[PDB]
Amino acid sequence: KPYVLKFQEIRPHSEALVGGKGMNLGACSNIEGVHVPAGFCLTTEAYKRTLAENNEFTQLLQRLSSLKTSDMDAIREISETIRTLIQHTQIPSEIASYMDATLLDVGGYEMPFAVRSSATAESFAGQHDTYLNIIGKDALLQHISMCWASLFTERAIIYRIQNQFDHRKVQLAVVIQQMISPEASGILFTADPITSNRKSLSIDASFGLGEALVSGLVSADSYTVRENTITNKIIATKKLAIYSLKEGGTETRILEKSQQTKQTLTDQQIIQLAKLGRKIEAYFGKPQDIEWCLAEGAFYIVQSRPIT
Repeated sequence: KPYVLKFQEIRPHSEALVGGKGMNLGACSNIEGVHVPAGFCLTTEAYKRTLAENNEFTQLLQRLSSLKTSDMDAIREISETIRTLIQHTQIPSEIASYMDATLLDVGGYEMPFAVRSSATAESFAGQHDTYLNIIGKDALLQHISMCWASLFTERAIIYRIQNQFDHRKVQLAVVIQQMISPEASGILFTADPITSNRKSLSIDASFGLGEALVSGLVSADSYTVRENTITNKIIATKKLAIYSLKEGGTETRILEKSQQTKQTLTDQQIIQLAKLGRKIEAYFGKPQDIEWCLAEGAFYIVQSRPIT
């Protein structure tokens, strides 16, 4: 029914409606805290109401399942067309208004948002778009539309025919977070990722935005924690780190290099983030994949997954 939901407010099964990522985030929102970046979660019924329930589009969609994997030179143009259509389609005022509603508490288009595609299927399908540091309403009405549009790239349209997913059922729910500015960023596996064994928690940790480490453009320390003790640290030479431009976009800075070799997290912050990553582990029961960041001395959970 709803178009937007606030993370704390949402309950299971919000997955049908808010996607896997939004599901996990809301779930995270609950322990408290375990603070989670403020935001909301635009629902699949925006996709449905916006593109769901349209006519150039639906027949276009139909034209597609008259497809094959081997009609190549066509689904290219065709893809371009669906895509342009998703772009050239306005988001109704009402949905647009409900955004402003919940958004004006946290609040306003004051802060810059992260716009993350949020899949239903809790690989190469286009349900992973992340878009950073988007400022103001008009601009995220645009990216919201770009996330939806990603679903109809040739690669995503290839991957869906290959695994016989059907497009008429493709829905995309967009998660919007207000981004805070990081002292540090990182990942945390609550399980040796190679051997699958639990008792060693692994943290990665750099300066600047989290996306830059996840996307692997940047170097990062590597601490290991085993029942409340630091069993290993690896301080990396962090030459680069990425930050968000007030004007907009992101910039890649070169670190002072005195701090290039500064241990990112304090041994005490390390044990701190350890418990946190393991408090979170408790609730899901199974082992997690925790993007995080460190603002003002607070640890926020940006995402949580499960492994594999």
